Amino acid sequence: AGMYLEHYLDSIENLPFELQRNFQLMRDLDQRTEDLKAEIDKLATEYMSSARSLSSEEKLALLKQIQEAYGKCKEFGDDKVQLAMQTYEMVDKHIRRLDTDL
Amino acid sequence: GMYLEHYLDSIENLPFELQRNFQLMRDLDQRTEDLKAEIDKLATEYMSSARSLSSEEKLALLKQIQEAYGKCKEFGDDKVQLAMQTYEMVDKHIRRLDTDLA
Repeated sequence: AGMYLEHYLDSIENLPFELQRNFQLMRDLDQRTEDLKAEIDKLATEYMSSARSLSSEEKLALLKQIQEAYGKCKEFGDDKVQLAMQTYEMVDKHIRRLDTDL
Repeated sequence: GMYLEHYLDSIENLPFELQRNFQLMRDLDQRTEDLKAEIDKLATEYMSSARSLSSEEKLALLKQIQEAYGKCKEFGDDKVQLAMQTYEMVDKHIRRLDTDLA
């Protein structure tokens, strides 16, 4: 399964093209975490904007927002890590080939 | 990590640890941005010369792309672990503060 695409992507001539492809997916995932991180930063600034006590409901509402943004950040991290692994493995396969050739 | 965990879970330490985690996150982002710039430069290099490249030259360049991606994935694990820790720490407070959960 995934056989034909794999054999096609196996040829080193295709490596720089697939790399560029993966670099774009990454840049896309990066834009999303940059956005979430902007949201967290605004939340942090709200939270930090005063030293006056917050009643438990007002603090709760902030924390849920902060948490939710972090939960989405973590998922995107999962996606970047996977993609990084996959790019790493692709390049590694060619490296092992050159090594045995050398 | 009992004593630190107790510290991380103390109510008064929440704002400090939250902001600290955010800065940890910013540092990690700086590291991956830098690496991605390196990777883009190497890939751009590879793409523009790969037809006339010897095995040695192709290896030296792919090895750098691989190394850079390897570091990126590990910085990626760091961000993931950091987002999860932040998520879980805030979650304790959310459960405590929510009249339903506490």
